[PDB]
Amino acid sequence: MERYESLFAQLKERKEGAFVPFVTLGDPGIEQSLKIIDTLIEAGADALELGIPFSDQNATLRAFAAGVTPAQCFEMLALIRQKHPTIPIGLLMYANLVFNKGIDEFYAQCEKVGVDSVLVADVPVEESAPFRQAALRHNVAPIFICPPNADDDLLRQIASYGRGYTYLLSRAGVTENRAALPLNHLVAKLKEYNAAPPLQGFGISAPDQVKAAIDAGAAGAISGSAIVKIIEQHINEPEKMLAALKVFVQPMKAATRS
Repeated sequence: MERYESLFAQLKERKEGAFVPFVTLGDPGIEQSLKIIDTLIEAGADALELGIPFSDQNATLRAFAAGVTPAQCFEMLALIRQKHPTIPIGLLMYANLVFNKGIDEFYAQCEKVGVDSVLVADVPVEESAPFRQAALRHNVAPIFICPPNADDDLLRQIASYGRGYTYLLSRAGVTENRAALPLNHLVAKLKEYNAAPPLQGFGISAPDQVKAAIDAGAAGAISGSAIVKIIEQHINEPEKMLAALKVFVQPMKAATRS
């Protein structure tokens, strides 16, 4: 019962970084989204970063209310867990949905469907207590974003608070008084303070970029835009969309090996 931990030990032993693709659950549809995720895994994904969309009695237009509901998202999440029992599953989201459902209740449902971690992107690390507590109470790993221009205090806070993995923001992600430092420095400090293994994210869409992150010491990499662009390119060709996704994922994953 430590999916990230188990995963990172297996990867390290094999001298490999982790490739973590990101997709928004339900895009472009529920059935196709599940197939997209299976193809990602079959192609070499070590863990998943899944976005959970949110936007809210009396209807108006089908296009207004349009969207996959949060209940449908957890349902999906449970099927994914059922088909792939050991793959680390992490959610990426904003707080409103968490606030909507209720803090404790939201993490309680993450634990029921087998979600391993949660990154509420818009929550400052200083105002994270209610989220951390809910996370640990339901055996979910609370995730924090480490900015590349973080001072030593923030690095320490993130190191003692995070579990599972630390989300390391690339230099391209910033923007502004303290300069954005090189990945190598941050990786070294995080290790120094015993932070959870770092996964780098933002702007990483090519094999050479993934290789550079792992050579700099990152435990892995995350990528989203390239997958979004592939979906849109074959939005009308579902099967062709899958083949094209497998073609993108293999080189990215290969680049994590040495």
